[PDB]
Amino acid sequence: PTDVAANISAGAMPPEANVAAALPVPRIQYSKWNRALRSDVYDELLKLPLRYKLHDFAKLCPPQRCQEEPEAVGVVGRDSAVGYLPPLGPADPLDTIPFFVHRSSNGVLPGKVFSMHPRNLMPAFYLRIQQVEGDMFRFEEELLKIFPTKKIFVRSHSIYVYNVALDGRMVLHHWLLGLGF
Amino acid sequence: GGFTMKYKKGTGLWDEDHVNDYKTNRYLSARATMRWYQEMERHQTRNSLNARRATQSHNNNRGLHHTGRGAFERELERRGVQVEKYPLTTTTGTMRVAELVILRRMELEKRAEEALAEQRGELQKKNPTPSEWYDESKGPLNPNFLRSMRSHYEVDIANLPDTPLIRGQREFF
Amino acid sequence: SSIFSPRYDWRTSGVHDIAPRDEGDFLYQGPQHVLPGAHPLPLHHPHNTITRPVISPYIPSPQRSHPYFTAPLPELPHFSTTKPIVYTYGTMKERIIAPVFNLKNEVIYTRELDPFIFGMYPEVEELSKNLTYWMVRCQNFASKWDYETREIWRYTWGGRTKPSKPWNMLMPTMDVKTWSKSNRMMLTLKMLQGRLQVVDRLTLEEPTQECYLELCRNMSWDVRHTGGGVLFMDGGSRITPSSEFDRAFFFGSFFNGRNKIVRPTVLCDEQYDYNKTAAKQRMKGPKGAKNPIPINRFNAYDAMKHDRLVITEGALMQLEDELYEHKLQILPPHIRNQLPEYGYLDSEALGDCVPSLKTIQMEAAARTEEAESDMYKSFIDNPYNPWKDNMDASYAVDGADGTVQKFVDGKKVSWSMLS
Amino acid sequence: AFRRLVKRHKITNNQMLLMRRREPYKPTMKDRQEIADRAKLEEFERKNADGLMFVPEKALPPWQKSLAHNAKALGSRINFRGFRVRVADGQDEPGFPTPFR
Amino acid sequence: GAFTKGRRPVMRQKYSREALQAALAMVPPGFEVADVPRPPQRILAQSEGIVGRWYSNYWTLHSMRYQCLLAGVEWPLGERQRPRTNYDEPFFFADFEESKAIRDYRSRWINVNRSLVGMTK
Amino acid sequence: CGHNMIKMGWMKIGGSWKYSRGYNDRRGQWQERKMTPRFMLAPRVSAGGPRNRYEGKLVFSPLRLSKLLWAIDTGRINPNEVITLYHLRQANVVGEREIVWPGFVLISNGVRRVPYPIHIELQNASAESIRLIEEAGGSFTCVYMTHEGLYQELHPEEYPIFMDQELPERRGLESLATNPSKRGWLTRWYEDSSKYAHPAAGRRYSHYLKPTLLPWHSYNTA
Amino acid sequence: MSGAFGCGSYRSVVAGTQNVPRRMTFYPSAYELIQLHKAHREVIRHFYVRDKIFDNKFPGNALANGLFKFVPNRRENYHMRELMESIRRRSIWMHRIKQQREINAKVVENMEVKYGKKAAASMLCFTTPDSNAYFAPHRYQDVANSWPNYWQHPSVNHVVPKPRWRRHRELGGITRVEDPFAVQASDY
Amino acid sequence: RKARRVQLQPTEYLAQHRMQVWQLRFKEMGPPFSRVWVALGGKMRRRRVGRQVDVKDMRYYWRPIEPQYQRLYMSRLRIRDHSNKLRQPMRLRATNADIGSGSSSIEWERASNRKYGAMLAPPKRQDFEFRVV
RNA sequence: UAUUUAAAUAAUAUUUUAAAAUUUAUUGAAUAAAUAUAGUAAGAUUAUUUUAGUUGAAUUAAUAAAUAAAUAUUUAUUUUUCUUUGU
Ligand SMILES: NC(=O)c1ccc[n+]([C@@H]2O[C@H](COP(=O)([O-])OP(=O)(O)OC[C@H]3O[C@@H](n4cnc5c(N)ncnc54)[C@H](O)[C@@H]3O)[C@@H](O)[C@H]2O)c1
Ligand SMILES: [Mg+2]
Ligand SMILES: [Mg+2]
Ligand SMILES: [Mg+2]
Repeated sequence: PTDVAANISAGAMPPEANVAAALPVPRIQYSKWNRALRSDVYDELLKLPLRYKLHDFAKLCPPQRCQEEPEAVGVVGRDSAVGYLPPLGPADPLDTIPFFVHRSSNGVLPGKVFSMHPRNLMPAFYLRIQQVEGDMFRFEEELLKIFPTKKIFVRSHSIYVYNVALDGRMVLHHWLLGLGF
Repeated sequence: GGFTMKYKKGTGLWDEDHVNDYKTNRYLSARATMRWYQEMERHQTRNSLNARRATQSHNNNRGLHHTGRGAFERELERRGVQVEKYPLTTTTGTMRVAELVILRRMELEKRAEEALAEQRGELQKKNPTPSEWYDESKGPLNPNFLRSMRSHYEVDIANLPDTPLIRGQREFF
Repeated sequence: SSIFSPRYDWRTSGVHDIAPRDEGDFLYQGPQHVLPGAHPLPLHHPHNTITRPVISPYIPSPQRSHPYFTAPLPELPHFSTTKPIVYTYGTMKERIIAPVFNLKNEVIYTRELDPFIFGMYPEVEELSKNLTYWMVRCQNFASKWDYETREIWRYTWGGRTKPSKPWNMLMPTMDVKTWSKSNRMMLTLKMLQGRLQVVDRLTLEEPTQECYLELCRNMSWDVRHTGGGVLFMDGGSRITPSSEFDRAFFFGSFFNGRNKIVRPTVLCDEQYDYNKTAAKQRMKGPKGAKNPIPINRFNAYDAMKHDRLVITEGALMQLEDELYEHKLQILPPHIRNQLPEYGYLDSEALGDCVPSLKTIQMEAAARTEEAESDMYKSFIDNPYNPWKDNMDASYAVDGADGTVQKFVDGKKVSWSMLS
Repeated sequence: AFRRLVKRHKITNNQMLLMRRREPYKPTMKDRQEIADRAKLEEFERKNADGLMFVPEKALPPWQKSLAHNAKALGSRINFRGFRVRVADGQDEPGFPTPFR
Repeated sequence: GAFTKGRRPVMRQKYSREALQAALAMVPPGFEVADVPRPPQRILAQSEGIVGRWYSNYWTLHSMRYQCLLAGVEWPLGERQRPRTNYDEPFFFADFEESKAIRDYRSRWINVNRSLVGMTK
Repeated sequence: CGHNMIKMGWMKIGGSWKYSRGYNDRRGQWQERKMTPRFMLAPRVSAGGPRNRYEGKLVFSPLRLSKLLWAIDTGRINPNEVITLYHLRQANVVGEREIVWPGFVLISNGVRRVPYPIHIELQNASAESIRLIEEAGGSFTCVYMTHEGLYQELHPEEYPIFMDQELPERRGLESLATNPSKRGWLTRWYEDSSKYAHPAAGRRYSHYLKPTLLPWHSYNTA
Repeated sequence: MSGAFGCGSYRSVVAGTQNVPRRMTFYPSAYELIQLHKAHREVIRHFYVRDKIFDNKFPGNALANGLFKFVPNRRENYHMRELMESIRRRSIWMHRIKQQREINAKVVENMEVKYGKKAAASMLCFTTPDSNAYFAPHRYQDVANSWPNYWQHPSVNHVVPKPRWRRHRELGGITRVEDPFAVQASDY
Repeated sequence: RKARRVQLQPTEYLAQHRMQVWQLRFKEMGPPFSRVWVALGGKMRRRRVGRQVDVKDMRYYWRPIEPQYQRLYMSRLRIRDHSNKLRQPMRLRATNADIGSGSSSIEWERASNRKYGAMLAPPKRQDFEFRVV
């Protein structure tokens, strides 16, 4: 959290950082078709206290090795540009996760960000997860531990988290992948 | 008139498919159900026979045969040459197919019944006592189902004690 | 009146007679007295086992996930599911085996069900969607006609400005996805309540009604109006399944009581609307789907109104065959990429496996196709081998004509389109 | 008197009958209007305390980003430094030296 | 769309291979497809099937040309248009209607090549 | 159950209808007091207007290369066969609603490296997508089709025998069909100069490069 | 124009794109098999619809039993429009799947000749823990809780309050519970 | 007895409210939830010959319109399907998704024409023997 | 030209009585049609016991200037401080 513009004005940084003060750092954006994992937010999730152990980012990221292979085959884990990988499963085998999160038909995660009263083009957004199976309340409590200040409702079909954007949907997807779903 | 999906009308497996029916009711008695089936079959037959009568009358007024084949096609039929490029299966053929399928199904039913009765005799002579399903550890049994299953065993089943008899705590008979 | 209203309790006397009856009234003995109908949970329908008999291996208990069996009985022949079993997002995740019955009220063998069909745990939202659609579709839309001021000729007699009209009324459109989901959830609710019965055949010795009544009496089927109703799903049998109903039973099932026979399907046709913008003025009928669902389909309303649900093994086979591709498409990719590995997608069209069991009508149609396939040999539009000369062709881009043409051995094969 | 149906609040204390205005501690209409005006002016002065920082072509409003990009995409094909396209629309000149400048 | 011949079939009779050869037998010698012109837009596009003088009907003629192509029957008549690829006899032709000079293969071949070499974008 | 009365909120039925204006509204002048029409203040940039979709504007539908790679890694599309609009529509990677002439544009959004060669046929692919596919080793071929050609590609079963398909228009030819940068499908035919000498020699042939389906079989296991 | 069979279309042929030696990758063709199953079902259904026969069970409409439910002209149009196209689509799917099966066999042979029998068997396997979950949940009860009714999962089965039930005969074979109720709160 | 009976009322045009005046003057820009209607700046006025001799002042720049006018125009688009708040307002210019959905409905699954932008694509090459009486 | 993240594809309707004579015809000023339309004069518009914001402001026709204000519906920012504060 450094104000590059304020630092340049005060003289603490070189004046060539105006592009950094104006435009954010270019990074491949996380999308429903391009799982661009963010190591910083994944490290933040690893540092946050949670009951369930998450896999390492080395295993979450698809392998990047030499591509001298003449013909490709159907390995479960192969080189992919969009970063698609099958669910790895739990981190510690001697545990029981109270909930189960199914993927969609295209392998995308359940996180979908909607808007409240979208006819008026309202900027207020909310997130809906309608693929969680098992104990929905344990998932809701984990979402409470993730987003402390947000309003989280639960029903038989969907879990709603209010006032969270794609910036929160990506964190939810990161936590789901780290858990192994 | 206007546009209406005549290509969709008549495509469903049954007659009640693809028909705009907005005059029914949420509860239908026996006579109501009979009249509903009657009206559907009658609507289908009316459409079909009216179309056939119209096209046959138009053909006969134009001077062609009631089928629509002209003098050239009639002369070809006289010669014996096949007139249709793709001869479709006819009513007699379709009915024969249905008949032979029904007959094969009946024969398979007879053979399956024989084999199933043999296996029933084997399993009944093997197991005289109820297996682990006759347990009360989780829930109470159903007297109707017990009376139905009575015939498969030698010992009476419907005789149920007031206590939730479990396999391990007490021996059964 | 309303609960929080002053008019709610101004009838402070006279509602009851001080003297009690001498035949039905009695005094409360104490805590050891069993009152008729007393129950701690609010049960608007206090029906019990004796009044509404349930037919299942066990009485539905909180310990048991489902009242039916969990493992095949070693003293009864076990019949696996026609199509392989897959557990989807909503399946019960547990094996379900139903004790198929015979026309003599005797258990014949035990057949495994499908969790995708009879394991999709029910949900009130989908059940209510189904019920609301059915109750809003079944109403008569031709009787909603009303007068108007321009239709009244000489206020009391002058009609309203915007009256109800058969065309102005709405008939909603429901998608096959939600329809199948609600039907499956209703089937699972019936299974959980333990009122589902699987019979081999539904056939009467005579097409009359007294034989139907004798059958119902012999197998303890309550058909009276006051008693619990019956909902049949006739499909033939296990060996000879049929999409149509048995003729004898379909003629005999016309009884004044509460018994309804429905088609052996849970899906529906995709409802179309060709008058969405009110183009055709002379159209009579409600706006919306012009292809509604017929009455003889399975539905939440009739399933709730009829106590017992008697499905036939032919109906089971047809439902499984109709839901196979759907429960295969729903699967995520890292799961569906393994179906040919485990042998789930062995299609008999390629010759991998012998053709599987089909219904009478579908088998007849398939044999008709097999016999008619001989005529598509000496023609270039053969459907079984379309465009059989591409790799041996030569495409030429004639610029003077501005067209790309397909020549073979120096002769034009492409056909110029006529206008 | 813009709203002609006054709200009736629940009377918890008898002095709520004698009071006329709902929020007495709140400043009146014109006073709070000029107060908000002065606050917005102070915030704008705090924002413009430092010099007007210039932004690259990507961090521009949509009605200027695409124009500024297409005005130089022709020269962007040939990678050579010292190529400027003096476009009409853009950030105006502040008129004084700026640390960001 | 239903009046004119646009994307719509006009002959609903599909004959066998032997029936097409019998239909082509009644064709008189000395006939050519180029003789029958395309009817105007103000004429209904209907076909009476294989009847007397069927080759005179424009839609029936070419529809019979399409079915024999599928069945593999050698079309005895010529083609609708004969392209002039090489300069041969007759080296000059007479036309009082300015249609033969425009519909020539060589006349439009140089025009397309004019537009191809004219592109300079 | 209530009336949404403007400037008054939600009122019960039978309440005060005195100060009501929503009725007259359902049945600004202070901004138009100075005779300042917004539709007449600003001038028109052109007679057709900005972003006027005229015939030939070539407004493509976006197709993300990241989406395509995701589909291929998922298994909807088989990378062995050549990718075409028909294969896309059948694999249901793109719904039928997004299809409109001209077919699609291959946009390379959020992709920096393609690990495997992809052989795809689309229209007006971006330069970055083309160069990424070339680097990976796949071969892209810009297939700019006419309307009837696109319909035949999407529904080939309606056409038992190949038919004479008209060449694209002049703008399409000069933009995509004969553009070497976009890897058009007529660039080689346009570069061939022998067709300009003699009309009989103008016809250029092309052949396929080289390295029944009856569902009923016999019970050979016995 | 053969863009359905998977090879390059006539446009690519004219362009001269060298895409024949492209690659040989293993592919399960599960989606293609699903679509082939759908197309086969649709072909059978189209044939059954085309071969419909009037079967009237009522005497009023009894004068149609021998006729087809279609007018022969519309029957021919249906056969030429939909029944004949479903077979072409089925053939397209079959051809694509057969080409992919040939390529799969070639890839299997290549892996067997390069790495080995068990190596290829492990490289061409897609089994995952979630696959074991989807195919057999009894081998997955320990790993995670995936039941719609989580309160009845054996991991959380302790929460279900199993009551002391007994079947009384004086009531007519009625199952009741023995434990007493709880005194509910009434007022403040 | 019998009088003038009322029939079904035809609906209005689906794109009746969007005006060519707006489509010519303004254009929509920005992300979906922050769309702005922008028109080119400057003062349009006809004056006599010899005025505004210098062209460097006349600039071609786009400036957004007043938010109240933007809200009014957007509401004019929002008039259609008002009861469904889950449906985003229409667009100033029709898009590819709109042109596709115009025929992607199941009631148009049989019509070969009107599909895949038939009205948008240029016409086919007419026949050479084409003529009209 | 395309190196930036989403989405529950659904349209149909929108007070009432009236504020005016021209219309289209017929029979020797009446007769029968017109929910035709009035920048729209005026009124009537069916349902208690309720649960949170302002009570006289805003007002710049027209080139590169941070912003109109009230009323009402939804909806969002828990940072310091001696207490308070509807942004
Ligand atoms: N716009 C179009 O012209 C269009 C559109 C879709 C499909 N097609 C297909 O193009 C082909 C030729 O079209 P056209 O306009 O040149 O002629 P056409 O379709 O107008 O006439 C073709 C003639 O051959 C018959 N025919 C069609 N398919 C046949 C088959 N499979 N076997 C035997 N006879 C058959 C027709 O009934 C008619 O007699 C046909 O297969 C047609 O269905 C054309
Ligand atoms: Mg307009
Ligand atoms: Mg506004
Ligand atoms: Mg406010």
